[PDB]
Amino acid sequence: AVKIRLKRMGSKKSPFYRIVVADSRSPRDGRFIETVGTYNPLKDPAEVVLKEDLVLDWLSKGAQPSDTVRNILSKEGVMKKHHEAKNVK
Amino acid sequence: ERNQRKVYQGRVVSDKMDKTITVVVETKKNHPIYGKRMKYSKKYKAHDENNTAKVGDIVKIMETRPLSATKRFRLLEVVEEAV
Amino acid sequence: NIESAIKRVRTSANANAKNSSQTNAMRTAIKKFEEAVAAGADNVDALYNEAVKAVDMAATKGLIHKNKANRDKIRLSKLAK
RNA sequence: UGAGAGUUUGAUCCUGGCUCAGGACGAACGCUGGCGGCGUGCCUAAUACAUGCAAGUCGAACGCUUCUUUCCUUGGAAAGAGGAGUGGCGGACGGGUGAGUAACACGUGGGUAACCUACCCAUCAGAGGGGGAUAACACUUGGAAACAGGUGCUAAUACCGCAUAACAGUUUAUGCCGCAUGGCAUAAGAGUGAAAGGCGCUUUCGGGUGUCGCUGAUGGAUGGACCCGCGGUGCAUUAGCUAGUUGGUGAGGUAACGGCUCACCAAGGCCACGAUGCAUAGCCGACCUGAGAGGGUGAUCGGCCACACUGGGACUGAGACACGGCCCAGACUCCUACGGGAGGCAGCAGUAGGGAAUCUUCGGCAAUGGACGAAAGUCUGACCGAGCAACGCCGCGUGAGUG
RNA sequence: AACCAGAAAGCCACGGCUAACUACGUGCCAGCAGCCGCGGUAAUACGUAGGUGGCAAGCGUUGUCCGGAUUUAUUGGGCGUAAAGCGAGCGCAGGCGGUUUCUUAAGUCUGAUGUGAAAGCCCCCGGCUCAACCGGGGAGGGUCAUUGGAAACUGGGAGAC
Repeated sequence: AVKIRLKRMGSKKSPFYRIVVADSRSPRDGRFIETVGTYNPLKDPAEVVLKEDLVLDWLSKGAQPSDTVRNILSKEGVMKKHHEAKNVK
Repeated sequence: ERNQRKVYQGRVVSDKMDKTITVVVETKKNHPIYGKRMKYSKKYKAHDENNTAKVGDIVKIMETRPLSATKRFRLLEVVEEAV
Repeated sequence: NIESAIKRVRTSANANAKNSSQTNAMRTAIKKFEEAVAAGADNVDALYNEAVKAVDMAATKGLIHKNKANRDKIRLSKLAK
């Protein structure tokens, strides 16, 4: 039950997150599999820097993004391209 | 064969047990602090079918799977035997 | 302390009752079969075949998980002749 | 990228010890004590623990008890109301602690033609239909209680058979890697399977459909399990150790190979390249130091292993031989009308005790992260923050030009 | 944003090593000290005085680990007299070996490929008004693992002097 989600790396009051794919059994800041992009909480608009050969080729493997991660990665229309293009078959 | 095993050479010490030989591979290391070429030895136990090799033969063997109470390699080929 | 795990005690006890009952039924079926094959008297095949088929009916309803039921039918097929 | 001073003598050169100048601390102890930005805080007794909070949630498989509403004013459709369950999923994650362990426990490098895996994308037939028996509730029995019995009702995705899958596995047939055993594709020989099922739309016929399931069995993803080469400790004032031990044959058993376990046969196996024995110790990323080779340590943060008062044993469950779950034995402690009962601070605060010495019996899911749930919500001493301490680093201060 | 340098500085030593002083009452007693050593009218080692002398909310003391220590010396030590060649021989195991032809390639070096988690110590660049926090790169984590080559030297086999 892999699940791409956040990882809090702040100092004391100023956080900094990295979008990362980890199994749900693992803790909030424990291990993972790989770091797929990042996001400052601060400074809207903060960048979604990606290779994006990972998200497209990773939800297709079968994964479920959480609340914040999906609702910011919908700004590139990622899986809609994909299950649009499952008609390629 | 989509993945290789590890094959080892060596010679035979003693094979008084049925279907079973004893293979010694042998090389030289360094001392970790000092530097000369110390030599040492191991004694494997490899499985044989039908009493192929004898005492003193250079033979070679392959990693197989857990086959018994720790005798775990399979004989390949009697290479060089003397009397 | 106990909070809600006492539900699971009753659940697991009832599961013990029915699981042990059905598996003892399976074991006595296999025992009846193996005593039938070693007999070798009259009706050496027809009650044998009815016993084989009742054993397999009991086996696939049963649980090991799935694997050693097939081992049971392999070691059971070789016990024909 | 490598700095040397003091002290043996009446004075000298050698050799040789002792001591100092440099850093570092989970430190302590005396003196001093302005503010803020980041951290850290039982190293001793894994000693005994009062008190309060650490894990629940569920209508769309399901059914039955308890509120207010216009409820044909006697019961009333209908909305939110529901105690335990045929009843699912969670409680094997998340947090603690280093007592054990000198071995495949760890670190690297590899294997599995000897392996298992609760959601998603699907994958060959699908996606059979039919049937039948029971708790809560009501009455009663013993006791103040923890609680333990009878008589009567009901619900289904529990129960039942029944033909519908051999692609399980075997034989045979047909093409290659080998690593011998064997396995990888196509068709046949003999045996076998189940959840017969929900909320909504249209409802012309009296059933088409959107969100939901179960397989005869496959694939990916994830997690777990087995097995090998090499490496990291002191003692010879510790030199022999081994009898399921070492091999074969057959059977059982396991997620699978295997003395893992049995029955039989032969006496094998390990050792100076340090076995066996005694003692100490969790391992690693790393940290301090040094020119470097090295030496020392494994507390903050991350990964693995092992433990739940002490010692055994299984069950449910995909997953535990289960932190909190069950059963049994042992030590301790508590309540009572004395007949009987109850429990494990190595969760967060806190208590005695030890010690030279280490904090508050606070707020809240606003945020990130779980668990349940069509979805709002619900749980959270995870976590986010406020306390306390000069314990460490600091950004600084108590103006600049002046008389 | 209206007004102030007011509200707002600390601590141990001075005989040599040890940069960092002079003088006064104390009198082998009371005392000091890391080592050397000081005390009987001098303590330039108790108190006083101004000084002097040190980092930037600190400063001394105790305890523990590395350096200096070439004082376990592989890098990097020695044995006539200073510690140190057994009283002397015979020899199992072990260590090390004359010249040369061919040959294997264990040791040897090298090309390519895979990995050496994240965070650290580094370096470059940004923000945090400078400590701390994050970001991308690289030696950094092997005596590693597989695949291809050399036979100069030592192992190994066949011979030769």
